[PDB]
Amino acid sequence: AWRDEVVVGITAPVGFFDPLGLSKGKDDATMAYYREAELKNGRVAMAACLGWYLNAGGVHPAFNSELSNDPLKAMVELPAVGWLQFVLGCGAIEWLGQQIKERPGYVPGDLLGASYWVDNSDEGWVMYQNKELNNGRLAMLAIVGMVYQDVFVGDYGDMMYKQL
Amino acid sequence: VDLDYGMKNSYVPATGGDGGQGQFGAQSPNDWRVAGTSPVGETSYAGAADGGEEPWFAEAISTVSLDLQKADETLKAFTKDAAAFKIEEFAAEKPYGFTSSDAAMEELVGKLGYSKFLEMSTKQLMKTWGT
Amino acid sequence: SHTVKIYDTCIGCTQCVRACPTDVLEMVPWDGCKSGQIASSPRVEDCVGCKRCETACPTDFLSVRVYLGAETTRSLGLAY
Amino acid sequence: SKNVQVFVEKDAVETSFAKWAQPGHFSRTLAKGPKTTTWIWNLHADAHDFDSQTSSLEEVSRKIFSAHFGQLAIIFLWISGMHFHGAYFSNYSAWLTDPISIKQSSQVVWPIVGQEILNADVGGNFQGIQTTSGWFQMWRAEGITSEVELYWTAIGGLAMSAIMLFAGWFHYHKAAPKLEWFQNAESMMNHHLAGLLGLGCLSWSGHQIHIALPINKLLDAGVSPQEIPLPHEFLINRDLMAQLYPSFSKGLAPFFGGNWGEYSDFLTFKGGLNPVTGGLWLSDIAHHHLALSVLFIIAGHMYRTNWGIGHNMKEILEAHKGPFTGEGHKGLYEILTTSWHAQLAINLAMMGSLSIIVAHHMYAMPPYPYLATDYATQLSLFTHHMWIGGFCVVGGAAHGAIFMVRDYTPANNYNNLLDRVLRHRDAIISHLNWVCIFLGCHAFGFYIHNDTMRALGRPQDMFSDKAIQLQPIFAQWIQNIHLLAPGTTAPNALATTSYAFGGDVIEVGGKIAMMPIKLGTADFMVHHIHAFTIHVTVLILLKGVLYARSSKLIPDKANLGFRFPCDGPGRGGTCQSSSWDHVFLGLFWMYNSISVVIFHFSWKMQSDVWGTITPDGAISHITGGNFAQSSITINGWLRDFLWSQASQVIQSYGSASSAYGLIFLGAHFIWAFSLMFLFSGRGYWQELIESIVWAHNKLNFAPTIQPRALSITQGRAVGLAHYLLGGIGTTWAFFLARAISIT
Amino acid sequence: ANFIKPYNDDPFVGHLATPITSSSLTRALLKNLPAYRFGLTPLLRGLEIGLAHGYFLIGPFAQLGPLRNSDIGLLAGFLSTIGLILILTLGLTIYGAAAFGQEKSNGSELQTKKSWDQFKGGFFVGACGSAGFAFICLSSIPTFAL
Amino acid sequence: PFPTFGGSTGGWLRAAEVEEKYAITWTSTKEQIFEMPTGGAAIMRNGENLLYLARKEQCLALSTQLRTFKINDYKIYRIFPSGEVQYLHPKDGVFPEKVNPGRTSVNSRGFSIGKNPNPASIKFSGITTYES
Ligand code: CLA
Ligand code: CLA
Ligand code: CLA
Ligand code: CLA
Ligand SMILES: CC1=C(/C=C/C(C)=C/C=C/C(C)=C/C=C/C=C(C)/C=C/C=C(C)/C=C/C2=C(C)CCCC2(C)C)C(C)(C)CCC1
Ligand SMILES: CC1=C(/C=C/C(C)=C/C=C/C(C)=C/C=C/C=C(C)/C=C/C=C(C)/C=C/C2=C(C)CCCC2(C)C)C(C)(C)CCC1
Repeated sequence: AWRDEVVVGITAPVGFFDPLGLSKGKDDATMAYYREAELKNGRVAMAACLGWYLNAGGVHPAFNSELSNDPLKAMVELPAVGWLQFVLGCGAIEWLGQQIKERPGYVPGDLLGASYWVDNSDEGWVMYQNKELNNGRLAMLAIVGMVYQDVFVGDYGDMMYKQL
Repeated sequence: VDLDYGMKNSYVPATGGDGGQGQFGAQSPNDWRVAGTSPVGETSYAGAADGGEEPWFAEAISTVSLDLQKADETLKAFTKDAAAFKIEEFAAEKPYGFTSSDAAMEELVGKLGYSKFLEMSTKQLMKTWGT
Repeated sequence: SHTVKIYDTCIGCTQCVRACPTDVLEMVPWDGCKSGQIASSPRVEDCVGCKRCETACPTDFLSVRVYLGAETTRSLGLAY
Repeated sequence: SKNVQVFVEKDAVETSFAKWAQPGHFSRTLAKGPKTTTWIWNLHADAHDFDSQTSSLEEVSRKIFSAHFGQLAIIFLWISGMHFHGAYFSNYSAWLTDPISIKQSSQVVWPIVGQEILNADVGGNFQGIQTTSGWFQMWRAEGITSEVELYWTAIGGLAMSAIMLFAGWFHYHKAAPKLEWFQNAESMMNHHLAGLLGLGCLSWSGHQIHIALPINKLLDAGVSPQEIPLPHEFLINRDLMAQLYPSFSKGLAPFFGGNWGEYSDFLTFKGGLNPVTGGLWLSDIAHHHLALSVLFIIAGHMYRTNWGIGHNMKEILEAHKGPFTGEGHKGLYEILTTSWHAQLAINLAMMGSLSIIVAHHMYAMPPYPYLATDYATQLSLFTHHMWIGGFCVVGGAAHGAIFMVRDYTPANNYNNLLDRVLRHRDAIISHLNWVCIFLGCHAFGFYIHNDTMRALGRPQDMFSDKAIQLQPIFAQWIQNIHLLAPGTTAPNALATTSYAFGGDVIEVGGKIAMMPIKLGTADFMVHHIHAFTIHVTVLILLKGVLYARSSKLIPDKANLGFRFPCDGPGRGGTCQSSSWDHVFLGLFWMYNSISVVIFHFSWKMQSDVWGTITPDGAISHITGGNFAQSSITINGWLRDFLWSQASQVIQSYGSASSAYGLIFLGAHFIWAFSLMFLFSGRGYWQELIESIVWAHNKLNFAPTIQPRALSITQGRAVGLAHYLLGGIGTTWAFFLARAISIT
Repeated sequence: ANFIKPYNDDPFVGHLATPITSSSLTRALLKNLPAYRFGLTPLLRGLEIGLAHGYFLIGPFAQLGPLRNSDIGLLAGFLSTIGLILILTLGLTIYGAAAFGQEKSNGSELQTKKSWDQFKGGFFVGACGSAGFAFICLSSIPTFAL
Repeated sequence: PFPTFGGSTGGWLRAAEVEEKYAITWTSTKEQIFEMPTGGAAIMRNGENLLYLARKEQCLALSTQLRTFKINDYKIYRIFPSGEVQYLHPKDGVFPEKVNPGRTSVNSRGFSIGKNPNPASIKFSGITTYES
């Protein structure tokens, strides 16, 4: 049972967190899908966060720094050819990922195949994995917050720590 | 064990400028010029090792090894003549109540193992076989 | 491969057989010298041509001479 | 008791001249006596290899400490001589009054054999050789003013030299420290990082704030050197200082209180270069050293000694281990506390690396008054420190290899970083080989492509700023960042750290001191060539360190040693397979690398920076901007650089620059001479010697020390030595002669 | 945790199992490449490889060649690519002759004379055709603008 | 019975699998760290030990190191691809440096090096002076 075996993701501040019990009757396969989705959504969020921060900061040294510092405006300014490459490239990696998933012994979320060398018995391994998840969870919320600020509040920079 | 397996190679000594096949042969009987890697589910170097899902690193899969038991045999076979010479001399020096060369060998090697037997002087052997 | 020859000027110092990096030389019984031993080259198929043996000989002119010749994988020291 | 204590043995070695009369005493083998000429050479080659002279680390350590005192004594005598020669054989006084016109000179030749021609009419009613070490500028910055002061610093130097020499004798013959004393890294670092560097900086800041700054302000204003008050006067009369810097009036009260702002008069962050002298503002330099001093002193309190608080380096090193690196940095502490060679490796590499950095930072940000306009001194210093650096870096690699062959112990290094490195050496070397080939083919190919195209009448197909262009975009970007920094990322600064990044043209005396240096296609091409040269050097040197103990070819290389000629003619040939030989080959590549770098500096500067500017804005560079379209082809370097800029040396005869011409020729000769040692072998020479000896014997006489030919290894060494001397010597003269004229 | 282990658990083979050498990503990519994929016939293996290599080769010649600025530059680029393909094909032919010999038996083993010949043929067709496809594509480049 | 080693990129290659291979064996009384010719450090086992190498010299080099540990029971073998094994060293059970009765002389010339024939004399013969 996923609930009886899962070790990564359960941390100190709240322990197992399922207030709405969205995983009570789910089978191992569904739960595996959830974990994979969680990690992917989180990892993409972390990356997006870094991208937004750099652009907002003004460090966008491409196209002669022609594009706007506002991340959301810049996307509109980007030629479609750029976007197409992005989607297609990510799609390619997705295909390869599917191949890895099919291979026996797949651990949800592992694309490097670290299972070959390390298992969850190692506490260091589980801990580092937890850090990825925790930071990813935070990043997900952050990217959603930042977009709100840029689209509604009207700012695309830090309004929290900016005041030294 | 074919003690001549190595000697039976394709090497042909030249007239002048070559030491020869020496004692254990100059070259491997097999030819190193084999092919490269092959697609999954295929073999290339004759009795090669299947690379499984990683044919690219098939050459790193060992198939040639040494059996410890077999190792003992090769030691005995290649050193048979030496043992013969040793026991023969022991026999020549009027062994005490001698029996048969082979019998003596077994008795002398029962004790002092075999390696020790090969490295012992006839005098030491006679002292050992005084009994 | 290479050719190693021993001459009558040998004194059975055993230094050559103790220097070979590939066990090509041996000490065999002999009566021409006080030591009662002479060197032999039973396994020249493993000579790499180092000439360390020659460097160890104490005789006026080397009693052990290595003449380089045909080259094989063993003589060319190829691990690949 | 205490972890850190002083242990010294009294009267360890008797002082006598007996051993002096017994050459070769240090070695067991050499001590027996000379039988062939090889003994003589070996005596000199094994003189300072203490590890082979004794088997006790304590003894080796003791010798090193004392030997170092000896070097310090020599250095002090050297500095002393320079100051003396600047007091009795120089035109400093005249130069001080008119720095722009009079030329620096501190060496005079005796009037023997027409050599007097070498005494040039430098200026100030003085005739001598124009020196290029930059002593005058340094002395002015210190505030010397007089030549009496130079004499006294010379006397101090002599005294210091003697003290050091005594110290060497004392700490080897009368009070020799024991090994336990030497093995106290934490204490040594605490003392050296807080006392040697921290207190040193603070002391210097004191001199700069109380003596140099005030005097230099007066000098720049126009006050005659004779009218400037003596140094002691400034130290005593605070009122005088208050006039110049109106904050000394407040005294040290602001300092003890937190109001450090009041001292903004002399401690500043102006940036840029002083318009009058063309050098960094001394006020900034004073704040620099003061700030550095605080940092160093604080850092000196990081390691444990005898009071509990602090860090133990062993613990820090062992804790830093990861998933991909096994046991991590375990075992390194013992190595660096039980092997002098290992320590020298790291220290020597870093020292050389620093010299190279000094060269770059000292031209972009001229540190001394009236140095930038003196093109000769600028070029001399850059090249000098570039070279010192290269040699030291290669030396570090050499001693690193000596460690692997002599001190490495498999037992103490299991699954540590070192072990794991030696376990994938094939991968490292293989990849580096490829990187070198990639860079070399692409980088040099650009030049060959361009040459072919220009020769075939197809200039539109060249990799040039006027055709296919390869712009250094990344570097151009960083330059802009640094240019706009003042007032933004560096709010309290007032100007760019260097005008090279951008800004205006600073001119002193009608000559350009600094100007924005731009980067284009040619710069891209040359920079990548520098990468290729450095990378290849690393390949040879690293291969030597990694494959020092063993290889697939010679599995027992370790037993053979660090410096063996070969293993034999077998295995297809094993010539030059020792680690020493790798260093031998590495030096040749280091020569190439540095040569290209110094040439880049010389042509770029004389073409895009140095020159004269009119009262109005008209900049005339020395060579005329030829670097952009001429340095993109090899023919360009041969014609627009070597052939054209060598017109000075070749036409120096009959002038005070005649010496450079003679040396230019002499160096070429020595370079060629070396090629006979590098291409030939001992066999031919030994046989020739036999015939020569026959002649001497035929006349009933011959040396008992039988004449023998130089060893294989020595042959290579002699060749490399002459090769390096000749090559560097040639450029030395070329540069100096050209520079004298351009200045 | 150790991410580097002896390959195939043989401590004495000259290879190591690093993340780069043996990761799910590397294994997956290499397994499905035309060269090592399972089921592909010698001809098809060559075809896929050729189709891939021909498409990217027309670029360098077309945009940086002697007649790049000429109106017939793309045509010239195509011809140049075909020439390079011919040189490479000669190499493949010669390699096969030396490595495999003159008469074969196993069959369906990329490492035999017959299979190699089929592989070579596929490469030529695929490469030349792929280059042609690029010519057609580069003739008119889409701006993907609405 | 393999000694404890973590692997290296300096091990054997294809030749070991298609042409020829070597193997050394020895017995130890304690677990100690030794340096392997391939590069790196390994820990021998308390008892029998077996290691594979690509060259005879590499094997004999290790034997030298073993002698330092006071181990003199080493044996070297050559394993061909088909599985055939040849015992190579100590060949007759007695180390070569020690005269063992029963060994015959080979490649011996009964005269000083200076008594070899002149090259011209053996011209168009195919033999060399040192083999003449
Ligand atoms: C001008 C003289 C010269 C030249 C060209 C070289 C060239 C080289 N040396 Mg070398 N060397 C020299 C003098 C020279 N050496 C001397 C005097 C010494 C004595 C100290 C050494 C000692 C030495 C050592 C010890 C090492 C080298 C290494 C190298 C190689 C660096 C890798 C590289 O860039 O490949 C590129 C080579 C080129 C020549 C670039 C130009 C070639 C064109 C422009 C590129 C495209 C050509 C293309 C491949 C084929 C065209 C086809 C058609 C022409 C037929 C390279 C082969 C290192 C090495 O092998 O590591 C890789 C190394 O370790 N050298
Ligand atoms: C992609 C979204 C996503 C997904 C699929 C999961 C999935 C999972 N989380 Mg999780 N988590 C997320 C985001 C996500 N998380 C975020 C952003 C946080 C930070 C608050 C957390 C914090 C968190 C903790 C602290 C723990 C988990 C745990 C778990 C696992 C068991 C709980 C469970 O079944 O949840 C089922 C969840 C889903 C099926 C999907 C989530 C439901 C969606 C998102 C509805 C949207 C609701 C939300 C309000 C949308 C608005 C967001 C924003 C606009 C305000 C499960 C694999 C537990 C665990 O690891 O145990 C093994 C655990 O202890 N999560
Ligand atoms: C780095 C140190 C250094 C160097 C390179 C020079 C170099 C020079 N100095 Mg100088 N000098 C120095 C330090 C130095 N000095 C110091 C520290 C002082 C203060 C004492 C002086 C004081 C000084 C004066 C006062 C004069 C020079 C002069 C000169 C020039 C002529 C040198 C000379 O006498 O030639 C000729 C050399 C000799 C006469 C010495 C004889 C050669 C001896 C006998 C050989 C050595 C014997 C050997 C070591 C035996 C070994 C025994 C064993 C116990 C070791 C020359 C350019 C002269 C000059 O420029 O005049 C215009 C001059 O007048 N110097
Ligand atoms: C901090 C500097 C430093 C120190 C303390 C040492 C110390 C040592 N090195 Mg080392 N080394 C260094 C820098 C240093 N090195 C650098 C920078 C390099 C790179 C070039 C080397 C390269 C190197 C090699 C390759 C070797 C050493 C060796 C040694 C050891 C014995 C030295 C010896 O034989 O003495 C005797 C010293 C000499 C014979 C030098 C005399 C000077 C010669 C003749 C050149 C003079 C050139 C001169 C300036 C030109 C004048 C021109 C004029 C005539 C016109 C010793 C531990 C050797 C060893 O066995 O280590 C264990 C060894 O093989 N080192
Ligand atoms: C040039 C030269 C030289 C040099 C000289 C000099 C360098 C002089 C000077 C000297 C000096 C002039 C020194 C000084 C010093 C000082 C100092 C070093 C200071 C210190 C300080 C302190 C110690 C403080 C302390 C404290 C504090 C911290 C605060 C509180 C109080 C107290 C007191 C506690 C010589 C001749 C050698 C040689 C040649 C060259
Ligand atoms: C960086 C990277 C990557 C990669 C990339 C690449 C490398 C790409 C390539 C690509 C390519 C390189 C592609 C190719 C393509 C090709 C094609 C598309 C072709 C086609 C052809 C056709 C279609 C046909 C032809 C023909 C024939 C066959 C013959 C007859 C005629 C014709 C014409 C019909 C990715 C993103 C993954 C990810 C990340 C990393």
